[PDB]
Amino acid sequence: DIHRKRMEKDLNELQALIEAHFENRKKEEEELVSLKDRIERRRAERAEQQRIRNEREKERQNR
Amino acid sequence: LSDKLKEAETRAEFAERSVTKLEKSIDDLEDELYAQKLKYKAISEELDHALNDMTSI
Amino acid sequence: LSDKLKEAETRAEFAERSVTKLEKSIDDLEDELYAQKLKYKAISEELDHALNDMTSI
Repeated sequence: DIHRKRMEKDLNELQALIEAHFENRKKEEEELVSLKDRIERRRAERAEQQRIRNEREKERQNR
Repeated sequence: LSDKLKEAETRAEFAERSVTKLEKSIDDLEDELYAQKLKYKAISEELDHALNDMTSI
Repeated sequence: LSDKLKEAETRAEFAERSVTKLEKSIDDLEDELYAQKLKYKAISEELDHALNDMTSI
């Protein structure tokens, strides 16, 4: 009785554990995608900032 | 008025230099933060492969 | 000179606003990175604990 229980629990718990890790892995994948998207948009934001700095330099030269 | 104008010019020169240094520091800190995040997620992927083989046991 | 002084004061105020905004931006980025780095360090320490648990077998 005890041994059969031990195997039943070990199998079903192993399946639950694998599902839990897959859920964590997919969440990490979504965070990775968002991380790359943020890398590209930070690049765009830095481009906008340097353009704004150039505009400010022109304004400073104009006066 | 010339004294006031010169004072204003120095004040803004200081503020502008502060602007440029703060923007550079912000860019650098963002680079560091997201590089560190990438390293964290890479070791996460290593743990993913490690657990997959461990289940393969 | 009055016109020039008014223009100078307006641009100096603009630069002051800019430095203030950049200071808030850097403070926020720094806090976000502190949290992420603490997460990474916790992950590493827990991994070391796991490694000693597997070596304990």
